[PDB]
Amino acid sequence: ILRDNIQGITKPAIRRLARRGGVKRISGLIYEEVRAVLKSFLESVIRDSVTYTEHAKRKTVTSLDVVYALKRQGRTLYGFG
Amino acid sequence: PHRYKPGTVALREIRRFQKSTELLIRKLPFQRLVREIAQDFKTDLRFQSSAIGALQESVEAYLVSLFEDTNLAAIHAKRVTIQKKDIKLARRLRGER
Amino acid sequence: PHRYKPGTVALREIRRFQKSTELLIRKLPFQRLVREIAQDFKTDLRFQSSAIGALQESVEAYLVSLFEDTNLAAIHAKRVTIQKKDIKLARRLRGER
Amino acid sequence: LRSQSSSARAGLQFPVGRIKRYLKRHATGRTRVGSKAAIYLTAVLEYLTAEVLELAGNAAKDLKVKRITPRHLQLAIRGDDELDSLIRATIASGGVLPHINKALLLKV
Amino acid sequence: ARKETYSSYIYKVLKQTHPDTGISQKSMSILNSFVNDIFERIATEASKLAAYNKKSTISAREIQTAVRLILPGELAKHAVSEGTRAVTKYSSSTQA
Amino acid sequence: RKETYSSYIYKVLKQTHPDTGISQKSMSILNSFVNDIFERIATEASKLAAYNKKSTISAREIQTAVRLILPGELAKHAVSEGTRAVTKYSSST
Amino acid sequence: EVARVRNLNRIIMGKYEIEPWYFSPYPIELTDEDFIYIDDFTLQYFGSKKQYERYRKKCTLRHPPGNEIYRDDYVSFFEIDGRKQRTWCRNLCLLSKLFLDHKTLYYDVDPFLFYCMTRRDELGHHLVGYFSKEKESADGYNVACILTLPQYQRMGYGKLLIEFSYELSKKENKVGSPEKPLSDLGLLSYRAYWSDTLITLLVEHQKEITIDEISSMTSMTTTDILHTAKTLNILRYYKGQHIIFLNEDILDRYNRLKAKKRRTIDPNRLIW
Repeated sequence: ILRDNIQGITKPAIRRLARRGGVKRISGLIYEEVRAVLKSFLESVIRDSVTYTEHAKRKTVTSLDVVYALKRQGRTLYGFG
Repeated sequence: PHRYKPGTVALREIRRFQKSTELLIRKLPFQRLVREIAQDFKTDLRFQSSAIGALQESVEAYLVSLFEDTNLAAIHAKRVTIQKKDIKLARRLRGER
Repeated sequence: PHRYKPGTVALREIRRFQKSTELLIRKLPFQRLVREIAQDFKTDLRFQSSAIGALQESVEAYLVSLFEDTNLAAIHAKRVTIQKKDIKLARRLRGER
Repeated sequence: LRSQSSSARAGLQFPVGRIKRYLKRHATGRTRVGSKAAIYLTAVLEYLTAEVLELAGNAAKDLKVKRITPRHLQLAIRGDDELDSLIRATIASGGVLPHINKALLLKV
Repeated sequence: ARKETYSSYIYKVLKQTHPDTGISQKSMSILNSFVNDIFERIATEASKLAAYNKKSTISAREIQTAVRLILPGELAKHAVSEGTRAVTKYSSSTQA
Repeated sequence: RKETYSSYIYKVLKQTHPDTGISQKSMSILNSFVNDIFERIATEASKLAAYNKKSTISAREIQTAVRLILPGELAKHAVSEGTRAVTKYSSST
Repeated sequence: EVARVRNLNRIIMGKYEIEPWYFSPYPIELTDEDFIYIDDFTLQYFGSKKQYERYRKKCTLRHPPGNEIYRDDYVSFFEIDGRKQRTWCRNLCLLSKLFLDHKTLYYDVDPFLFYCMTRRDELGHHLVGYFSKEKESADGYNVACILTLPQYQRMGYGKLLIEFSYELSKKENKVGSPEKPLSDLGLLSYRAYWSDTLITLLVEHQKEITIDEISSMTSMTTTDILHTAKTLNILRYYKGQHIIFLNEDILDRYNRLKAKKRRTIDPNRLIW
């Protein structure tokens, strides 16, 4: 099945995910702009993800190719495959 | 039922998570997230588990970087909450796009 | 006598730099200073002159990037001048060591 | 009328011997097709144009006839379409765009 | 006393896009530095992804991929339109 | 090709203190940095010996590569044993 | 070769002659009648004339039946609950495929709750505006095209139906688009649509605000705002959605906000 639903309503995970670094008391309204910044970052990594896949000419995705893309956007999340 | 002052309990939960290194966002939530952002601009394609795991690894690392230096920008203004103008000043100092 | 506010040098000097893109820093003292910092690692170096032009507008570009970000980081915090915490937060967000 | 493949066998305007040379000077392995590669002439044509057309844009804005460098930096910061193509944009004696902020003016 | 130069084709294409203007020497050097470094990064990642695909010869599909992944979307749709159009033109290599 | 470095990583970790163990998953991290800073010193060595248009790549350009990217302290003791081991190949005939 | 032939007789709504637009897969009985005599009340059709008075002796329904959402001082606004109101969707869809080319009854046309727009007098309603959507997020597509009775166009019914859709975009905060290919009056009308929202988008500030905000209060983002910037004549703005500027222009039709732009609807509506 393939139907569009809204996973932009991700989860309120940032009230533990901003609990990864030294976020003090939070005071909110960050949910929509943390939503905006992570949607920008995921769309940035996913369009060159699928770009190598059409240069891969097979309709899966993979990890060595995702780290190829991930360093070519500069934000090289190093070390997984 | 005795529970004393809030706020330094924020500090022990601070040290509680950053001792640990568990992958902090939830799995099938990012699964449906990355499918339903990928399927639209380019058509129906398939994923692999290690690749998607690594790409939310990228998502975590990038956004934890941006909120820690957002915290530094917030405490510039002598203030302890987190508010939006800190966030967009952080995004702008970080090289707008 | 005609006189108008100390602190209202702002907009006329804004246009007064902004129309022209000529190189701000005065040349041969800047030659002397780059010669002096270079002179204490390795001997007998010369400069080519357009190399001096290159490193001159390199320091011009990097300085205008610096205090453009300290300008809006100063206005980040309801402040009218730049001060030392502003440049220190710039040198937090620089990312280059 | 002429028996000479006159180097624009697509009809473009950049030197293709230079393109064969630049492809065999990036030159990693050993066999690299220099015949197909006019599809990179077309990209260096497209952004010849994607700078010189906004050269022609700001050519009116300064009332010149001779194109120069500060107008080149105002065109290098035409827009977000072309900031990002040259992420570090600083060209020599380029100056900066005119910008006051909304902060300092308060009718004082 | 012998140097490859870029400026010639540059000024003829400048005069054909826009008819009636003039150029300048340091502005000539800034746009020829621009054209060779944009070639530089397309070439580097072209060799890089024709390396990591485990395929042996550089190809037009490979560099259409390359130009898609390096430049943003507005000039992506431009550059792919005249990529296909240029290969339509030089592919059409007939007697007439 | 199927080809890694992790065995030579393991021999290195043994010619440390041999008391520890290579972990299950950090050897992928070790593989990824050894090949990526391998590849990037290869890139810069390529074009830095290409700017003088000299055909091979050899000693002078490699020690200038492995000084001109990596920062100060580990660079200079790195190039110290660089000269050491390259003489130590030539130490015999 | 088959599905676009002008097949019917003509349209004669009571005493008012309207010639058609295009095909629909007819029972040829309606072509065999020389009329399309529609009903002035609830819009039904059959194979005779003097059975147009069995409802005239039977009439207890004289408007579309379901949820009348709004009437202003001028016209009523409406939604058909057409899951099991396929019966009103009957004469909706037959009139539509008299006048709506691009989709076809190859599926059956249930799956949205269709938006209608009439006007009662004391004698009752008359359909003066209509179209549909689907549920959500097909291709964006807030702006969906027009239906109107064929005799009171060229004055602003399309303006009123699109501001209807604009408010219900505002109370859904969802961003969409017009139809992709074309609509006949729809092109220059939609130029007018973003034009008058554009004059209400550059007048109210006197300064310059960021452009996602002016992509906000009319809910048309970066696929519309570019031809707002360029297809009124040329408004050179240092292109970029980081900021562009706005400037003084002729403002001449802004100096005529008195004719055919004099009335609108306050946001008083129900949601879904």
